[PDB]
Amino acid sequence: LLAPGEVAVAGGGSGGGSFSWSGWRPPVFGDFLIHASSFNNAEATGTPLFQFKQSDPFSGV
Amino acid sequence: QQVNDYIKAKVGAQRNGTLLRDPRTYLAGMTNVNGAPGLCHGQQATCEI
Amino acid sequence: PTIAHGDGRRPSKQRTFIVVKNCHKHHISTEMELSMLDLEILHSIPETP
Repeated sequence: LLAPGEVAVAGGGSGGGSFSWSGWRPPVFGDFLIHASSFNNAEATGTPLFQFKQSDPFSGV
Repeated sequence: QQVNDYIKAKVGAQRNGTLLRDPRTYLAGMTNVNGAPGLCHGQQATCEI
Repeated sequence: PTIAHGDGRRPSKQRTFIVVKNCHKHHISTEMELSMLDLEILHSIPETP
């Protein structure tokens, strides 16, 4: 888990192994703070999401 | 219009109008200088008629 | 259980009560940050003091 590169690799990084392992890039995530009534929980984990750019400054939600 | 401006002036409305939702929503930099400078008793309790 | 009365009242027969109880699922998490110099150095062999 404590790898020097960007992907975790076997052995604990003892050997460099694959320089770029099979060309695998880790995903990037995004956190959002939603008004719970604005988003129905029953949506399955597959739905593509769209963010409206609120036009008020320094908001947090 | 000038009936509306006459009422709002003599009634004391439109004050403290800078910040609306509770301040935990806003991240930082919210000055809110306009509403008040300091309180000697505590949270303003809203009475209603 | 019950009690036998000498009145003419209707008898509550042998009664059985069933009650179910369900679990509650709880979750917890935290996050850390590690600089890449530390992860990178941890592996390299030191040479000079």
